[PDB]
Amino acid sequence: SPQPLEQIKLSESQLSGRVGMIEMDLASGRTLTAWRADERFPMMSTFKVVLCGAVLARVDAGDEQLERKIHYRQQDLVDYSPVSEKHLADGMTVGELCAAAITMSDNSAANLLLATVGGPAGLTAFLRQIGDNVTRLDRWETELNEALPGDARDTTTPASMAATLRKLLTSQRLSARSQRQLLQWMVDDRVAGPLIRSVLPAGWFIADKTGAGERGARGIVALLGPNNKAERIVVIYLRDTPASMAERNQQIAGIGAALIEHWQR
Ligand SMILES: OC[C@H]1O[C@H](O[C@H]2[C@H](O)[C@@H](O)[C@H](OCCCCCCC3CCCCC3)O[C@@H]2CO)[C@H](O)[C@@H](O)[C@@H]1O
Ligand SMILES: *C(=O)C1=CNC(C(=O)O)=CS[C@H]1c1cc2n(n1)CSC2
Repeated sequence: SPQPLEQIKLSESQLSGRVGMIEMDLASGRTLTAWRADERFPMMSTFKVVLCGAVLARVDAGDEQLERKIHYRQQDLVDYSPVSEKHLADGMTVGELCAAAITMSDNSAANLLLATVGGPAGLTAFLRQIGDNVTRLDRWETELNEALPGDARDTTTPASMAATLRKLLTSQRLSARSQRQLLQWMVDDRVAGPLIRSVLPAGWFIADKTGAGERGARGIVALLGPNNKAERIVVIYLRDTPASMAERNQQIAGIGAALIEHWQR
């Protein structure tokens, strides 16, 4: 397998699209590998981790409770939304909504949560407050996935997303319990978690949130490490590629393989 940077370059050339990547030490924040780390990519569903960071902050401040039941209507369902659709009659707790948003990529759940944090503008304000002056959410579901070429709306950079995730998980911005909850939601991802585990060698920790969008947009924000420990934050985004979903997944996996085989740094 090529060196990580060489594999990232190869992936970009094969996808005929832009790849953005950062590998960051979780404990120290040190950048280990970076490719287009300051370039903008659509967040897609990956924004939902930051969203639930804002939710947990409100819980910590006493302005929210994970137990609080939110009741909604059929008109609030924006697409598929399998969990939200199932609990239409009885509602869902704020905690449940975050679980659905993060572990099952439920889009209606994300909108309901956005309505508790002051919408996209409220979430962007939260980001500015924690020192992220780059990441921005502008739209609700489902429009935030549009991924128009050169459109800055609903984008982050690999560097900013990695830094923000580290802040939310480790910095004491959130309480101990809230930090633990956000991590557990990522550990519990049902969309990609199990699949990734099925192809990871024994001993490799994974927690993640993935995203998909228009024009080949694809993304993953993850914690990864040997000896069953979350050693590193890895963020990979793809954009403006005509490639199949299958190849896009294969290329991201290929970058992961390169990281595993060249782990010591
Ligand atoms: O010497 C290291 C390892 O080399 C191989 O492991 C392979 C594995 O068989 C393959 O399935 C995977 O594909 C990579 C799949 C990664 C899954 C996605 C990872 C995500 C996580 C972080 C964000 C982006 C990538 O590569 C590794 C390394 O070559 C051997 O199979 C294994 O016995 C050995 O311990
Ligand atoms: C997040 O990246 C996404 C959320 N979930 C789903 C789904 O529940 O069907 C599919 S992948 C992706 C996404 C892309 C688009 N939407 N959701 C709604 S419109 C385009």
